[PDB]
Amino acid sequence: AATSRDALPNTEASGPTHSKEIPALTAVETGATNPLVPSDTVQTRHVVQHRSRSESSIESFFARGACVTIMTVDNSASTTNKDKLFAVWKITYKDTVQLRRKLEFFTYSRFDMELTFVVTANFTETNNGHALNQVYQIMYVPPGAPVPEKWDDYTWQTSSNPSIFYTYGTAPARISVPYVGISNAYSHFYDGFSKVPLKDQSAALGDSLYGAASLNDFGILAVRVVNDHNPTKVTSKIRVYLKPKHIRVWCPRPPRAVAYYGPGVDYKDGTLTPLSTKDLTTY
Amino acid sequence: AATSRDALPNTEASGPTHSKEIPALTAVETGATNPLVPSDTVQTRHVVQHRSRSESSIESFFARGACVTIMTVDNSASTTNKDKLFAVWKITYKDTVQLRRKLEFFTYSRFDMELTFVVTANFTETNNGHALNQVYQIMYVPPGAPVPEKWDDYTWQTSSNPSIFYTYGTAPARISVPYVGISNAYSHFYDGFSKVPLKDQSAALGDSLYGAASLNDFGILAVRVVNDHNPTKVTSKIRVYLKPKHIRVWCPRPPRAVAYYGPGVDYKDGTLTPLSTKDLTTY
Amino acid sequence: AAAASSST
Amino acid sequence: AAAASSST
Amino acid sequence: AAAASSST
Amino acid sequence: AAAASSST
Amino acid sequence: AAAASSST
Amino acid sequence: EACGYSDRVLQLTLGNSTITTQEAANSVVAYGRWPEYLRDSEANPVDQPTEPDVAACRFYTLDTVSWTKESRGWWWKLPDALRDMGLFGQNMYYHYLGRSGYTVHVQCNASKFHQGALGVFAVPEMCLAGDSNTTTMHTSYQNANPGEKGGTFTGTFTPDNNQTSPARRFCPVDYLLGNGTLLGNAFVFPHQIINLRTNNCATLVLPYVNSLSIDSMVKHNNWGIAILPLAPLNFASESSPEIPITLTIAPMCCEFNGLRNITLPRLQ
Amino acid sequence: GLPVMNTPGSNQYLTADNFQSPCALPEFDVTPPIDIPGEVKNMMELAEIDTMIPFDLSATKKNTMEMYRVRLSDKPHTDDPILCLSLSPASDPRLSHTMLGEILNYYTHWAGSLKFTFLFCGSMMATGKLLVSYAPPGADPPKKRKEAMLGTHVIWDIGLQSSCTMVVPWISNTTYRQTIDDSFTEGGYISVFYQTRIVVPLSTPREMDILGFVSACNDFSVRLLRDTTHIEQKA
Amino acid sequence: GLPVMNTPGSNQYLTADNFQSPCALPEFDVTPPIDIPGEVKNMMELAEIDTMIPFDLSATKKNTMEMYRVRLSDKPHTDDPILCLSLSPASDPRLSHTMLGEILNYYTHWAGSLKFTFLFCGSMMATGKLLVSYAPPGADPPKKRKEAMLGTHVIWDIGLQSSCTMVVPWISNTTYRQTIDDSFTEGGYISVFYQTRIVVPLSTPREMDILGFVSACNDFSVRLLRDTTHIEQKA
Amino acid sequence: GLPVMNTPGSNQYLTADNFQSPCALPEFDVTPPIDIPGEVKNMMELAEIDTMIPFDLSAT
Amino acid sequence: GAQVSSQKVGAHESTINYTTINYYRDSASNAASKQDFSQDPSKFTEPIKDVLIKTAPMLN
Amino acid sequence: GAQVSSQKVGAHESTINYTTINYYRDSASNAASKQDFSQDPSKFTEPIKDVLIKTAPMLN
Amino acid sequence: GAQVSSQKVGAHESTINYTTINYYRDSASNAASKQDFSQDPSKFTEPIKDVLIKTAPMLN
Ligand SMILES: CCCCCCCCCCCCC/C=C\[C@H](O)[C@H](N)CO
Ligand SMILES: CCCCCCCCCCCCC/C=C\[C@H](O)[C@H](N)CO
Ligand SMILES: *C(=O)CCCCCCCCCCCCC
Ligand SMILES: *C(=O)CCCCCCCCCCCCC
Ligand SMILES: *C(=O)CCCCCCCCCCCCC
Repeated sequence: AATSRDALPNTEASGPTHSKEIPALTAVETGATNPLVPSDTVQTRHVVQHRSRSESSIESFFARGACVTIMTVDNSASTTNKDKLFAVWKITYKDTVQLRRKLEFFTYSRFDMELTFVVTANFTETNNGHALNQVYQIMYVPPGAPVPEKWDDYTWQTSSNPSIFYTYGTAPARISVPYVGISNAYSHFYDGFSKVPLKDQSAALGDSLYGAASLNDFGILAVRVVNDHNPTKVTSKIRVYLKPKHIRVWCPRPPRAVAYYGPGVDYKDGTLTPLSTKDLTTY
Repeated sequence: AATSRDALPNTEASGPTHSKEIPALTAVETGATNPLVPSDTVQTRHVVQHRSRSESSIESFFARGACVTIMTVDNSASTTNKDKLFAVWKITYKDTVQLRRKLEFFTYSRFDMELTFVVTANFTETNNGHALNQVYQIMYVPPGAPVPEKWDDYTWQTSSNPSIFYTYGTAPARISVPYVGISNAYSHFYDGFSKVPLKDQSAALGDSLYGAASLNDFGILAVRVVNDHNPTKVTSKIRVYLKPKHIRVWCPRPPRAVAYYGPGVDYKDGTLTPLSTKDLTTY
Repeated sequence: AAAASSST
Repeated sequence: AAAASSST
Repeated sequence: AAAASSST
Repeated sequence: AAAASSST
Repeated sequence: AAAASSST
Repeated sequence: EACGYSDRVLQLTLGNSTITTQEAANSVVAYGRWPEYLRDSEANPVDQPTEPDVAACRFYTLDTVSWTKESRGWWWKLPDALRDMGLFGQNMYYHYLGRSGYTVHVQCNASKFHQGALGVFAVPEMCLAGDSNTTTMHTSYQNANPGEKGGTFTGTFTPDNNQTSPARRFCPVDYLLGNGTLLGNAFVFPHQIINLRTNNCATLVLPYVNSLSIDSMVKHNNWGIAILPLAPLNFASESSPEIPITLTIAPMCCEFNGLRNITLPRLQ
Repeated sequence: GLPVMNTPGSNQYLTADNFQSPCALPEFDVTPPIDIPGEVKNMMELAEIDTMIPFDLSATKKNTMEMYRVRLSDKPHTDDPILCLSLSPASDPRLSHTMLGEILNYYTHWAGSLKFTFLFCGSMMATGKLLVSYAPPGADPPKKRKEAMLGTHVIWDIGLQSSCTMVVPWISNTTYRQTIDDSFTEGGYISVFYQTRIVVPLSTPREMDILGFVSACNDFSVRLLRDTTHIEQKA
Repeated sequence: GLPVMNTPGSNQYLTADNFQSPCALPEFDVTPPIDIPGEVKNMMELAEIDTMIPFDLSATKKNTMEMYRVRLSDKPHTDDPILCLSLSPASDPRLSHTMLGEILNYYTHWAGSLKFTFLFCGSMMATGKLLVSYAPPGADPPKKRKEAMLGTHVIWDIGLQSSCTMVVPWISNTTYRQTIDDSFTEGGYISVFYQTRIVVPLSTPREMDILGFVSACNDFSVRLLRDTTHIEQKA
Repeated sequence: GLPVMNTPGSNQYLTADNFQSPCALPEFDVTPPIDIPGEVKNMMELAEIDTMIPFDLSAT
Repeated sequence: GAQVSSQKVGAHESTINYTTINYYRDSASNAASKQDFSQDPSKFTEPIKDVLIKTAPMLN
Repeated sequence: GAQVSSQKVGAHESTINYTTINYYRDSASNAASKQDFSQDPSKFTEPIKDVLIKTAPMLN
Repeated sequence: GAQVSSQKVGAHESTINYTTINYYRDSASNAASKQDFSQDPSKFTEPIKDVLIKTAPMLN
């Protein structure tokens, strides 16, 4: 019944002591933390406490859109060696580091996802030509569906895949997604393999990446400029902001202390000395 | 129970007097102000009063967005000696003078804050090139968080800092902020230091600015243009309008009579003669 | 509300 | 609601 | 209002 | 609705 | 309306 | 207890095995959850489970390791460390799916004149870091699963460089818990400390933990047991003291699904 | 979606508006108020407090402590003014920078009765009778006691009660006056005279000062909020 | 359509906002939750857990297992400090990377009482009495037991109960302190001393280690969410 | 007009959306349904029907 | 959750009302109600220990 | 279907409320309510089989 | 005329509802309710004149 925004416990007045109760002495070997409060070791006055833990609840901690990727597309004329540029991104929270670090305070999580898209464009050449307002198509291609090979091939029909058609200059685009895991929770960490190497069968076949589960978790986002190309070249970038809503988390972990090095827990040489010099008896 | 918009007291009819009650005579040495009304010293008629003090209530006095700063950013190509320009502003009400003067009628205050952002841009060169519509990012960096060093470094991910992504040409941006003070009220004036100079310890260490409390009160606003630069250069300005809503104030002060000179009460030479010539017996 | 909303 | 919606 | 708002 | 709409 | 508007 | 009983003296019995201890520092139940069988509401595979009970839910003692002044630490993974342990290992390899909890009993006695402190940590999904700086997530299954003998921490990251034919193994630096986080914070994980002046054992009761109700035990380890010297071994004045550490572990409420022929893993 | 039609005023920013807006720091734990002494609810509360008038803004006395002192003396009776003042609470140089004047320069319009209190700072042995006058606008501004006498006044007798208050009653054609010099809303003339004369014994100072204060009565109000000219930021 | 008027804030994107939005996968069959052990509801739950302090960040000891060990010995009594520490839970190098310190670097403000627990890792034959002190800010930081003694402290007697807890009570002028080094919101000084001395018999080690832990009390809270400086992505 | 504030997602086109829209043929006299045999309500009904497996996909 | 209040009517064309609804959870997001209270100036105009009667001598 | 709740009021100008209405069928579309519950840290701070009394010896 | 229904809640932060109002006269303008019914596959999986008992011989 205690809610995240209820006030914290009042300090109670406490006086001198001379007894056999020994709050201060304990034994951490047990694995427990001594639940002491100030009135246990000093004389306290009475204080009516108003502060609350409202902003440090799990929802409140993650209630922010965070940048997870930048996608680059353009709108130039497809020509024999170079093609009009559409973009493909494998959905993940690990291409950037800030939200990744926050989620990894925990082993497992559950949440609905809110994706917000910020789209910006500019002129790449010291031309003078112009371009009429661009419409962008953001298609979700789930694992198994035909990935697009050309800015204009049949896959962009999206008969079943969800697509967003974004008009440049309008408010940033936004959609919501349910908890889509094939597990009962997302695993921030997976201590295992997706393949059992079998003696009887050749080694090359038995093999797989450490800590990786399905090769293609959540599929990809494919973005394109729907407009046919202008003579003038315009490059656009799509920044994706992710926010976990209605989130639950389990099994706390120590935070990442050294620079991320890849999608796993690996650390690179020369990045392993985080703490700095400070002497034992120096305030 | 009397509300700011209730009508003021009626004038009551009063006639001739010849008595020992002496309303007119008083002694200001006491520190009090004589609470006289016209019927005390002249013969009054009866008047049903309709006027109210509705517009001079504390809320009504401050219920206006006021300009507190102008931030300049641009969108040019970052080159070996000069970089694309993003802006950093330390949040304060003292960079301009008008609202500062109004708040300083009082010693302490409490309020929610409404910030409105007006964004204007223009072409800096006698070019002819163009620029597609710009999106601006306004990030709040609270004291302690990584301040951005480059228009495009990792800090702009904003995983936890609040950011506003503003599209040019749309209605001015606006957000609200609660009372965020680490005190029970904001102090417009602080007669003290943030450091006790200790004999035993060297002077250089004991030192600090007069009237300044935490070196970094409320952190900073960092603004950037999200778009990659055009060949053509565009400069933009962000004007910030501040409005105190749901405000309370304590301990009235005489208003600032001479030009502000810095964040404190200091006054500069040659600005100290405000009043003008006018003879004692000249209407 | 009863009256209020007329219905047809 | 009854009161609340005034009607004329 | 009672009627109205149908609910399911 | 009665309650909920508070009125002043 | 009574039901519905739930209140907390 | 006026009639005798104490925190320091315990008897644990599972199956045909009994453990006694006269110098415990209580017991820990991870996240306050005792091991349990899979509930119908949470069940997923529809076939009748195999439940080995006393045949598999008993105490298996692994190989005794030795603690010295130069030890940096040891690690094990579950169920991997028990893969060859009697009828538990057999039920494990005959089935596609399996789940288990564990009672972990770490044993290390010494004397009133020795000193030192071992941190015993039970880590859910203990993914460790590899030895390579030119490729990631590349430790091999064989290298990742030491079985009963476990692995060890090092005080120094030393990158495998034979690019032609890579070591493909973990390189777990002790102060970073082998995973890029600081050891000082591993206490947020279920744990106990064996401080030689206070106790001679650590006992942890570990529930089945995962994001699935049941999973592949051969592909996936649910728990990591990490033992690190928080305070180094020291005795009287001998420059080279040594004392043994023995690990005894019991599977608890374990059940298996998806019976077929036995899995014969390539473990070398 | 619900059919809607954008009306004029859409997307504009009125600085005097009053709308809701999204909060940038959700669930922030607000520090509660404490009961600080001296809370103010209305700017007019401050206008009701007495503040000292800079009566003598003469060239050598202005912008100095002397400007607050009206010097009197035991000289023989005269019908000439001790001081003359226009009732332009926001614009007259002598009233414009008093706390009342200052608050009035944030508003375009004022209305109500005012009161002037004078404090005698001579010695206890000094005696005297003075006349304090208010003449509603429209005639020759008083220059002699004879004229001044004919309007609203108080004959102040100096004694134990150190000070004397004269109330300037709200007498106006318009319902509100402007906070600027303006003939249509002119307020009249305040002036002070010797009724008899200041008299002192021997061994006593023959010159002394009086001080003056202005404050608003409870029937006073202001409206149409505006920026002041009493501060600026040239560059 | 219904007449509407767009207000300021329209079409903006506040990253801290909280609106509804269309679902891209309608009628998706969501996999239900199971009852995974170890659920967390508030980040402060993690701050209440004890984590080990890297007290010795000296040049040769830092970023190694040694940094966690405070070495003591059976040497004769001295009033000099075993260790000195500033109460800056988020900014002091020794506390900044503890789990408490880490959570505090995602917030701008902190408040509440903290507790330091020390574990003696010497042999059972070793005895000793130590003094653990906390001095609220504003005076000379303690350098001798004599000074340290005058403030908040605990005299720890080494014996069967291996460990000892000292509570640092919330004593502040401000209602919240900043999560950065800052004089206005300075918190004071933690220091440890020998009360008597460590005493061992023969055949026993004369040097040994103590370990220290910090955790938050139930009255502790944090506010104003912010990005941390403890991780970055240079390029 | 009623004060309103456009939120993100405004003016976008999600192909999976579910909104109302104006009808281009108002008051059109719709031809009623008849009771055609073989109605389907869920694609899984079709998955429950037996279909023949091409077991031998050998080259010839 | 609608809140109905009355306007103090200035120039006229029964009481007239207006309606307010709060859309946000945080009270900081709320507009200003302007339904404010007045107090009496005593604490500033007459801060004296002994209550003053205006018809009697301030000093006696 | 409107849902009315109260705001925990920070700086003041009876209880104040705000109103919410869900426009979409999918609960994933819903905003976050922030009406969250707190729990006690026991399972992490005191995961020991035998309940601990802080005034008594942790080890006996 | 508002219509209130309940959402089948997926990942949680009582029953939650959403609200619908039809703005247009033509039912073709209405969004899709998704409140659909399932049927049993019999007419396709077992179109046989004589009811089948799965434990008994299909052919007797
Ligand atoms: C038109 C836009 C549609 C966008 C649809 C996105 C659907 C896919 C959601 C991605 C789910 C990612 C959740 C994050 C990662 C997992 O937590 C970890 N790898 C652990 O399982
Ligand atoms: C995305 C935009 C977020 C903007 C967040 C702004 C939060 C910080 C609010 C600044 C508070 C300033 C209040 C004014 C000053 C203090 O009154 C004086 N120095 C006295 O304490
Ligand atoms: C109390 O509010 C019950 C009556 C609700 C009336 C309709 C409200 C209009 C739409 C409000 C949606 C709120 C947006 C956050
Ligand atoms: C419960 O919701 C009954 C009251 C309805 C109040 C008016 C709702 C405002 C318009 C909502 C339309 C819903 C859009 C999908
Ligand atoms: C049944 O609908 C009675 C309740 C009406 C609630 C308010 C409706 C919101 C505005 C709807 C206008 C319809 C537009 C065609």
